[PDB]
Amino acid sequence: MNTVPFTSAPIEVTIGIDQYSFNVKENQPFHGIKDIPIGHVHVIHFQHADNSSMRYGYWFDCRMGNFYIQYDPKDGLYKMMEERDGAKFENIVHNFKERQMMVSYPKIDEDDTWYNLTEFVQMDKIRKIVRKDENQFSYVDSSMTTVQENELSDPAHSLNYTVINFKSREAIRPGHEMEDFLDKSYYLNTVMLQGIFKNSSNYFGELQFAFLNAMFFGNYGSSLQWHAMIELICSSATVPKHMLDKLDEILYYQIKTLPEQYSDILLNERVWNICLYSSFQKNSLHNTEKIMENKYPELL
Amino acid sequence: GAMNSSNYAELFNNDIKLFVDDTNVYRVTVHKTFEGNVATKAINGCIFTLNPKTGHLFLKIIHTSVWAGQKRLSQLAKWKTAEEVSALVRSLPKEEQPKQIIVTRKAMLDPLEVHMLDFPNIAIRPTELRLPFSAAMSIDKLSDVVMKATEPQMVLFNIYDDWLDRISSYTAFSRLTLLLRALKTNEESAKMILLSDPTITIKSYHLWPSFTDEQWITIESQMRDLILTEYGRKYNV
Repeated sequence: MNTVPFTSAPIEVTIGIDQYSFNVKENQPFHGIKDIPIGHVHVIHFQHADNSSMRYGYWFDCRMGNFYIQYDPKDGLYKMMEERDGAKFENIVHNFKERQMMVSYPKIDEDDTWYNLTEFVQMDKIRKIVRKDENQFSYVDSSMTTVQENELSDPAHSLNYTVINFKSREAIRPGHEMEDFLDKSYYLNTVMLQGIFKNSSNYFGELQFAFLNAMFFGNYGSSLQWHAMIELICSSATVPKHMLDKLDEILYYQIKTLPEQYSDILLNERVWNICLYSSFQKNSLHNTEKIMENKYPELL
Repeated sequence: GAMNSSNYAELFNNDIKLFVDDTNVYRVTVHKTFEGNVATKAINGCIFTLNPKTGHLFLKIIHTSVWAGQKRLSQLAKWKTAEEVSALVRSLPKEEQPKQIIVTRKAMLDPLEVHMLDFPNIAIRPTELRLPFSAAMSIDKLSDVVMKATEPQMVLFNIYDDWLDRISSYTAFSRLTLLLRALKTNEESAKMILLSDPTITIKSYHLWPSFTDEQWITIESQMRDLILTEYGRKYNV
């Protein structure tokens, strides 16, 4: 079990860790989150009580170092930093626990939610979508735009998701125009799975990271990427059986976890009705279809 | 963006553009089988691709052989149309390729867009106008060359005959669409009107009779009257 200490909490902020979150008051003696489950990526995120605009946060993995949060009064936000002095860090952490000023990562032992949401998400891949190679953790926020969004401005702040575009030369082989546009199997399996992602787990990893960014920050380009990666699978007649079965599980826990009140901006009516009811893979998302129907029959 | 009454004069500027109409690409007769089931029999069709400024018509004849052994033919028709339009663009010298293609039905946007990916600077637009180009097979010479074809074939015409020697594109297009509108609403009358007078003939290299200017005024008014009459009948007004 790992710890992320906090130097202080000077501004009233709502703090999230993964799917959990806590209200902390201005200059409340909050000094970190302990018992964080090792072996998964994690995300710590923030929303100032004064600017319900701009949720922001940091993706990290404690195995990659000792990380802590510190408020910056110049830039006006809680910053993740790394402590390279291992001894100095255990000292701060042990003292704060002794003083019991830390919240416990509140995992129910029955609960595999976070695992199911992050099964294929690896820190190494996140740091290729959020390129900032002097930090071992990755910053994301509400406002950041994706590479594809920029194309249609500052590339240092870009989410370098894989560009998927159904009406591109990449998507469409010459002479198979109609075939490849109605049956994207080529694009999925040759171009994307074998070509760019190399295997299905990396594909699912990006899909999942995109969803969590949409969910935790309302990042609209991530929502677009998530729907695109779903649609690509669902619009392919030939998908490995192991990917279909895993996709239904992936989407299930994503739909289960979404706040009930946000279904309107986070769920694209067309893509879902197409995936669940029109696509080749209509019959392959039984769990995701059952929970979509019993929870958001309006969208359908 | 879409084409409508506002931006209607853009059709007559000097940007090369073509209208594509696919309504007559996949044509069938519907009949009863011996067991009494319904079956279709395909007949030859055409793609109506027209430059509205110059009157040049690229009539791509769609021979029934194209369908043989194919499923979901009405969907395939859209892709074949897009395929043939793209090939037409590729066959034209660079300075003749259009800057825009306006499809008369929105179902053609994705097929054509996909077939034109090699031409990213050609814009594929829909339109809100309700153009009567389906009545193209009411023009006797067009229907004749489609129905007689024995193989895929492209036939070129000027759909304005020689009108542009005396009138503008705007007026030529308006005349064409009025003739076609009338042919669409009541073909028998429309054709009666055009041919009543046997002393006004159709040149071998033309589609429409060689009316004088005054006679075109009478004709156009007769076509107008036809169209309004049919409206009252359709709706009881």
